[PDB]
Amino acid sequence: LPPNAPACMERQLEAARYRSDGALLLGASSLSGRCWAGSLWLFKDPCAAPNEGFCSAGVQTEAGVADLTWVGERGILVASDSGAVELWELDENETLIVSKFCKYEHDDIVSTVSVLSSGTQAVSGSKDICIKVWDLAQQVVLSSYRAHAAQVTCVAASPHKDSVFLSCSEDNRILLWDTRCPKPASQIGCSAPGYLPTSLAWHPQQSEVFVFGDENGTVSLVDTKSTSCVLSSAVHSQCVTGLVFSPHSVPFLASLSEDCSLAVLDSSLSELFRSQAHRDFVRDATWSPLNHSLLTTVGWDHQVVHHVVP
Amino acid sequence: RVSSGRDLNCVPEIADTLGAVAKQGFDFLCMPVFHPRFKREFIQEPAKNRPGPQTRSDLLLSGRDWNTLIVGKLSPWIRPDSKVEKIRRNSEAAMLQELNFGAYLGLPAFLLPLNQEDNTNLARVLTNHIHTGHHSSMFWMRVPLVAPEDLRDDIIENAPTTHTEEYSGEEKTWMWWHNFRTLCDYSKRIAVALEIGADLPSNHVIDRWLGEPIKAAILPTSIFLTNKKGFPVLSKMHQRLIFRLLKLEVQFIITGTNHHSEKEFCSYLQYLEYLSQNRPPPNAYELFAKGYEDYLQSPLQPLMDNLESQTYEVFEKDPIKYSQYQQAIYKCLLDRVPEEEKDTNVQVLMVLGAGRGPLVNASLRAAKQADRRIKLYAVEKNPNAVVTLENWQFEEWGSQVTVVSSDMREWVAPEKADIIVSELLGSFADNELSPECLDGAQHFLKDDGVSIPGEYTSFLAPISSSKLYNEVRACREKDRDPEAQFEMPYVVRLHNFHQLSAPQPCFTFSHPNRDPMIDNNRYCTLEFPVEVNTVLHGFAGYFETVLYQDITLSIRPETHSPGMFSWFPILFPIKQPITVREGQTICVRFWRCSNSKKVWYEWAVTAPVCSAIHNPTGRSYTIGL
Ligand SMILES: CSC[C@H]1O[C@@H](n2cnc3c(N)ncnc32)[C@H](O)[C@@H]1O
Repeated sequence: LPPNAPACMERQLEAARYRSDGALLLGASSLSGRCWAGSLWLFKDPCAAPNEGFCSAGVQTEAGVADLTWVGERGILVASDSGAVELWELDENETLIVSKFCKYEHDDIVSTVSVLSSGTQAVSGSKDICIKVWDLAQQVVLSSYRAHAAQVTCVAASPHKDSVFLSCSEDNRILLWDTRCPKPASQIGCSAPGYLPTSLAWHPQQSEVFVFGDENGTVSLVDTKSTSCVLSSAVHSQCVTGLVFSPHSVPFLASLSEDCSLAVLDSSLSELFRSQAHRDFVRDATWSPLNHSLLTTVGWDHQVVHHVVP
Repeated sequence: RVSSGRDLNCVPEIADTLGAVAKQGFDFLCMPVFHPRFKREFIQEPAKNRPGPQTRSDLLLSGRDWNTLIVGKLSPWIRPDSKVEKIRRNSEAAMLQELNFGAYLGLPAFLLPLNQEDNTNLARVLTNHIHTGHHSSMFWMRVPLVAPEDLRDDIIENAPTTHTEEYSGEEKTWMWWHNFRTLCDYSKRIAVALEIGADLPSNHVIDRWLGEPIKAAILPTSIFLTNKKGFPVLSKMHQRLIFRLLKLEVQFIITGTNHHSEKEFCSYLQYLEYLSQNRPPPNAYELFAKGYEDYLQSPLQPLMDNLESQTYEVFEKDPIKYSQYQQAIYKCLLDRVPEEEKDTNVQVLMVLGAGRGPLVNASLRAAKQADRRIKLYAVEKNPNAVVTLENWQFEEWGSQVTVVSSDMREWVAPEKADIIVSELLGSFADNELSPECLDGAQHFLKDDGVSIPGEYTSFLAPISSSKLYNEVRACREKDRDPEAQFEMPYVVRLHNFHQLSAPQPCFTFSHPNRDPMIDNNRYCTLEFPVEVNTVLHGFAGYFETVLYQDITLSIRPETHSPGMFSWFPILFPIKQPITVREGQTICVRFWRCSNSKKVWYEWAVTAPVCSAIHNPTGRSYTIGL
C-alpha cells in the first residue's frame, strides 16, 4: 500500500484505461453511503486490480469521478461531480498522484472528457449543457459552447485533428464540431429522432466514420460524408454506455451496456464475443497495448475482468 | 430579510456541506437525496439485485434539520416520459422511491424539473404519490423562463436559431407548467420554482407568470454581471424582476459554481440583501394591508348583521375618509345658507347609519369650519352602537344631537332633513344595500334636500390568478353545494394577480332617486379587450362615489383616494377558468337581483366562451334586506 493511497477503494468503478506501456488506470466513485467521493489508481500489475494493497499509486479526490482519460503518459484528466475538470499528474517516481489543477468552470456535474489529438487540449461535456475547450498547459477555458438543449452525454475528440470532435446529448443531437468554421458545430445523423444517443467512438482508421450507441441498445455505424446511417445492429437490451475500438489494424468494437454485458463486434457490427461476467453496470473497457486480444472491463460490481477475445 | 437557499448537485459529506452553506449565509440547501449518477434498475436481473445501501442514512442529520434545512431534488436520469418503455418503467419506480424517501425524511419541499413539453406520466406518478399518505410536503416544479432550446448559442451552421418573433412560442414553458398543473388537479402542494436565465424574454413572457404560485426563483451564477470593483451584480432588467419577486416573498435559490473566484459566495447572497434593503418602502396603504395579501374575507353586511365594536374601530381609524366627508358637508352648508343668514338659518342634518358617531363629529367640525348652525339627528339600528352614541351625546354632544335608535326605513321623523349623510357603501358600492336603505329614508328629505353621498358607481375588471382560484377552491364546506364557494364575492387585498383589462363602470345609483318607478335591479353587459394570452379566473370589483360635487372617494386603482384603506377590492370568482387568447374579448354579464327579503347578484361570462350563470336566485349568496 503506497503512501497517500486510501486503504479502501470505492465500490463503483467508472473508468479503466491502459497506458502505452500496459499499466492500468482506475477511476472509482462512492455513489452510495455516508461519503460520496472518488479516487484514482494506477496498477502496473493489471491482474492485481482491484486490490488496494497491490497498486503502484493511488489518491483521493474531493468528489466522484464521472469520466476519465489519460493525458499522455503521466497526466490524468478527470470529470468531477463538483463541476471541476481536474488534471492530476503522476510522480516522477510514479508512486504518487499529485493534483495539478482543479478548475470549477461547469455549473453541474462534468460528465465526459476527451483529449484532443495534439494532447495539449481537451473538450469536456457537462450536465449544465455547455461544452468547453481547455488549454491543459494554461489551465483555462479557451471556448465555451451552448449548442445543445439538454445535458451533454458524451464528447469524443477526433483521433488526428485538434479541430474536430463529436458530441451528443439528451436533446437528441449528434454534433460534429470543427472549431475552424465560424459556426463550429454541425448537426449530423438521421432526420428521424430515433432514440437518444449515449456513446460515441471515432473509427481509428477511417477518420471520416464513427459509431454511436443509443439508449435503446442499438449500435450504429455512420460516415460523415455520405447519406444517412448505412448500418446498425440491436446489440443490447438497455442503454449503450460505451464503445471502444481495438488496437488491431482491422479493429474490433467493444460495446458496453447497462444490461450488464459486454459485446465485441466486427466491422459489419456482427457479434463475436459476449460476456456476462459482470453482475452490475459495465462502465468502461480498454484493450491491452501489449497483448491485443486481452480486453479489460470494470463495472459497478467492483469486478475487474480480463477477457480473451477470439 | 431575504430567505435564500443554495442548490448543489454534489454533496460529498452532508455534515460539512451544510455547515459550509450555513456559513455563507444560506437558510437552506437543495441537494440530491440519492446520488445523481446512481442509476438504479428495478426489473432486470442482475442489476435489480444491486447490494445496498441505496443511499446515505437519515441518522446523519437531526429530524429538525431534515424538516427545515433540506430541499430534495429528483435525480436527473429519472425520465418518466422517455420514448423507451424500459426507461419509463425504471423511472416510475425510481421517482416513487425518491419521493417516498423524501416523505420518509420529512422534507419541506422536493424539486422536480419541467424541462420538456410532455410530462404527462411525470404528473401521473406525482399525483399518485400525493394521494398516498396525505402529507404536507411541497413540490417545487423547476420551470425556466426561457426553454434551453430557445436560448442556445447560434453555432449550429445547418440548424440556425429563428430570428423571427413567435409571440406564443416564446411563452411555451408557461404551457409546460400549465398542463402539468391541470393534469395534477390544481393540488395546493405543487408550486413553481421559476428559473431565470442570462437574457430575459419580452415582458409578455414574464407576465404570463403573474398570478402563478411562485414559491421560489432560481438564480444561476451565470447571469450575474461584474462591476468595476469586481462584485457580482445584475442588469437593470434583472433587478426589476427581482423587485417584482420580492413583492411575492419568494425564496431565492442560487445555483451553479462560483464564477467570481476573487470574491467568496456571500457576495451573490449579499447583492440580493442589497437589492432587498434598497427598494421603495411600503406606503400607509401597504403597511395596513400587510398580512391581508390575497386573504379571502366575507363582505360585511351591516344591515343584516350588527357589526362588532372593533369593526367600527377599524372603520374610524381612516382619517382621509372623514376629511372628505367633513369637506363635503362644509361645501354643502355654504351653498345652502348665505352669509347674511348664518345665524337665522339652522340646517337639519341627519346621519343615517351613524355607527359610533364619526360622521356625527365630522358634521359638527364641518359646521364650525363653515360657521353655520346645524341640527343633528343620529340614526342607527345597531343598538349596541347606540350605546356608544347615547354615552357620547350625554357626555359631549348635548341636545344638539338627537340619537335615534331605529331603522331608517322605519323611522317616522319629526321633521325633514336639509342633508342626509351616510356611509353605507361596500367595496362593490351598493353591496351593503345602501340603495334600498336611502330609498326608504328619502321620504323625509326636503324637496330640495341633499344626500351625501349623492352618487356611486361600481367597476369591474377581469383578472387572472390561479393562486386565488385555488384559495376559492379550498372553501368547500360540508352541508352546502360543493361549488357554492365559487358563486359568492369575497373581500380580498388582491396581490398575486394579473388585471386583464381596464376597469369599466358596472352599476350606478343616484340619491335622491327621482324615478316615479324606483327600481334597483340591474342588468349590465361589459366587453373587456384583452391583449395577452392568459387564463381568466374571475372579476375584480371596485367603486367610486361622489360625496358632493368634486369631493369624491374611490378605490378604483386609476383614481384611488390616496392613503385611504377602508375598502379592499372585492373578487367575483367563476367555477371554471377560461382560456383567453391575445386579441380576444372577455364579455361579462352582471345582474343585481332582489326580493322583498334578499338582494343578490348573478353573473356570467359569455365570450370568448360561456360560463354557467353563477349564484342563480341567490342559492349561494344573498345580502339580507
Ligand atoms: C358605519 S357602517 C354603516 C352603519 O349604518 C347602519 N345601518 C345600516 N343599515 C341601516 C338602516 N336601514 N337603518 C339604520 N342604520 C343602518 C349599520 O348598522 C352601521 O352601523
